[PDB]
Amino acid sequence: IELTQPPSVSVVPGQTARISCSGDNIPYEYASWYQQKPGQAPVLVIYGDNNRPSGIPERFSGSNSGNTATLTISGTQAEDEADYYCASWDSMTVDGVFGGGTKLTVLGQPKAAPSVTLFPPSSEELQANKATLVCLISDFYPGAVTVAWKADSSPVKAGVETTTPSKQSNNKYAASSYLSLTPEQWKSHRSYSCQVTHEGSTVEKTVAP
Amino acid sequence: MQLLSGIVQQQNNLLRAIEAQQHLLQLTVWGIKQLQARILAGHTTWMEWDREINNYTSLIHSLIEESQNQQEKNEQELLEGQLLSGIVQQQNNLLRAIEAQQHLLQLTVWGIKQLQARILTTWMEWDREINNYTSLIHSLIEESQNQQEKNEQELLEGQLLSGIVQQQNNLLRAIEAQQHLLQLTVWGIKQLQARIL
Amino acid sequence: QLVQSGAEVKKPGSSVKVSCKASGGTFNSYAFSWVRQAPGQGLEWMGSIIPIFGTTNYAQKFQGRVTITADESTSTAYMELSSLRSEDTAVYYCARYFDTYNNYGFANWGQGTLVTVSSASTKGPSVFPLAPSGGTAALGCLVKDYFPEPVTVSWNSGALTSGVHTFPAVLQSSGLYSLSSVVTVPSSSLGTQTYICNVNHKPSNTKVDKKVEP
Ligand code: NA
Ligand code: NA
Repeated sequence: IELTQPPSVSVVPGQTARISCSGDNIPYEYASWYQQKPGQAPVLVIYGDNNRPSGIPERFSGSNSGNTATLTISGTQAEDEADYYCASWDSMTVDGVFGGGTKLTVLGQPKAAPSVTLFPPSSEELQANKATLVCLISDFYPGAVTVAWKADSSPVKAGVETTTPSKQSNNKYAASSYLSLTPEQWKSHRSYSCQVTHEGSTVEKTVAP
Repeated sequence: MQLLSGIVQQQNNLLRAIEAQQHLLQLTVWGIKQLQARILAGHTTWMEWDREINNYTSLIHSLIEESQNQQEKNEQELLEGQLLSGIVQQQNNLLRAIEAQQHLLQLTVWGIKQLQARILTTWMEWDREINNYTSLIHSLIEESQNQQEKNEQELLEGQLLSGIVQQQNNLLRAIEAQQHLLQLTVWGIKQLQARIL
Repeated sequence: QLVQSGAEVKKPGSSVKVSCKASGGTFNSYAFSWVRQAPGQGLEWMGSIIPIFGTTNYAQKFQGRVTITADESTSTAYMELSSLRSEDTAVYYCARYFDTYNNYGFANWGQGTLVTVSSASTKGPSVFPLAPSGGTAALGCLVKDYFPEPVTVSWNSGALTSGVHTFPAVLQSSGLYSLSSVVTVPSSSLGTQTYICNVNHKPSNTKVDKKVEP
């Protein structure tokens, strides 16, 4: 058994969400569906043929046709934003299996371009014989971004480490990128730029020794 | 009227027992599958076992859901002929569930016996007990089917009241015999797991 | 229902045993699985135990590396995973299924146990100021090369709270973490008001203050 789920699905508040899971073999009654929010354990939402556990809203329902199970959320709320996983069991071997998960976004949040602040190495760090440029990226949405570094408008690839994006309290996103250099490298170029591309548009910051 | 409400209450309790026994049965199935994947007795035969298990498991769930529906209807009728009819039908439901569970239970005895052939002597003494309780439950089922037939016949055309009360006794006896068989299959599985590796 | 043991930090090749204490049902009615989740990743079923028999099965990927056990008198299940590697870094969950006879889904979950596998050794950070240079200015602190997580950052001994943003750490190829915390302040405060970042790393017992100057 291999359970295939779409990587993402999006919906407008009030619109219905449908998340597919294909791959299970009979008996389908072994299958279930889970909701998982960030930093929480998964929550069982449906098991077997559309059975809802106590405390699970009626707007959640399960259906199935052939090797394709479907979680349906009628009149979706913003609180329904989450990862959803299907799971089942192999009948002869009782091996468990999860699908890859589906991120459900409930649309509403406007596009926000990232704020970027770029810091040069401190005197203090240079005295310790190290150098790092710090590129700080916040208040963007959707929550994906690519980062490119330049020194004097030539691409720099070595010594770059960048975080994955993470949710702020804003429900906007943040990331950071670090470029490590020796003091000699740092002081031997005129300028450096951190370039952040978000939804096809690039925001730049530059600093000079 | 307390006699009939008392029967409806006892029917709810027998159904609850059937559900608890279904739960245990399901654990014994899972346990047997875990052991088989390690031990590997004999394979097409195990695939057919697995198919049969799934068929009866499906059947039992449907019978339990139908029994739950009938139970709700009888309890409505109590507040409200139809009561006696529903009580007889609930006896039929419970008897079908017991028959299906007994077949499922015999499928797990088959699995346990295939495994204990490879882990090899108190199996023979375990065997005698399985057989004793199998015969007892078979005769209880046979007697329950005959009584169900008499009650259904009378219902159409009290011997009906007496037949209903005796059928309550028949069902509980059979469920009690099933419980003993389950303790025996649970024992057999623990004994097998204790001996591996 | 399900309470797991605390976070673990391990080196490649070691073993970890995670516990899960179950309360409030009938022990012999339990069925448990262990399920793990790397950060940012999906759920991965590891194996199961049925405590009434002590019977187990494990995903083939983990055969020979993982042992699941349960103890009735302490009402606790265990997962022991040996020959640890960096790819075993994950939150590990115990989960109970068969809540009822036809519920094969995982109805109850433990809070999760983070297990971090790394060759790195405990290390306190170095802290460096991110100096500022009309409206508002951004100034900060760079907290460099620590292990393991976490580091706490406050400003002006907790008196400065608005406009603070401490970023999630980067994990460097070296195996060490770094992060930054920034505060946006009014330009006109740069002369008058003193800014000091208070950095705590408990694992190494590091407490450092850094004045951030224009
Ligand atoms: Na399939
Ligand atoms: Na299993």
